[PDB]
Amino acid sequence: VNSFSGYLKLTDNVYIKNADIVEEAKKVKPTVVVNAANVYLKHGGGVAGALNKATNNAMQVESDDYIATNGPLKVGGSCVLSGHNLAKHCLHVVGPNVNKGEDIQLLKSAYENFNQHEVLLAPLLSAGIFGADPIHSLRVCVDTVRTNVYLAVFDKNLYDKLVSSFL
Ligand SMILES: O=C(O)C[C@H](NC(=O)c1ncnc2[nH]ccc12)c1ccc(Cl)cc1
Repeated sequence: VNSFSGYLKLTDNVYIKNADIVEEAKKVKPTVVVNAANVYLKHGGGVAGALNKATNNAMQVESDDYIATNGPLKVGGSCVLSGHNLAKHCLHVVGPNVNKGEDIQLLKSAYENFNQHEVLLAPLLSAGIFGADPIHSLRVCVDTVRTNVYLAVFDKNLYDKLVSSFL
């Protein structure tokens, strides 16, 4: 039993809800919130910009130190950093950006990072400003993640389409 509330159950292990991931994190304080990161951990916009703003830029400060030490992530890769005021940990996951021409097959590799954590709050990877079809992202999620994932879909219109078309 966990504190996630109001989710629709898509599968044994995948759940979905129309919610702002920022507001959801402040309420649940999950062990792991997933960020829709880029390889540079530059959290300028999208989900990443929203999460970072909610941390008063502390996420960005920590991220800049991480990059200065370790260099950029790989597309499809991830790192665990602090969750600041939003969660215990933030799993920064880099899905491919279609608006950068990156291979959508890398989306499955990106979701595989979720399997290292028993429970996560997460967005649909590669959706939004990353350019991928969110219906495809939800499918890859369900077919790749085996741990318990609570998806927040910010757009109510997108949420209803994801649910109504979910196979
Ligand atoms: O679920 C959605 O609609 C799409 C989602 N976007 C957000 O979560 C979002 N975007 C902008 N401002 C925001 N403020 C609070 C949340 C939020 C998204 C998913 C993957 C990527 Cl790669 C990029 C964006």
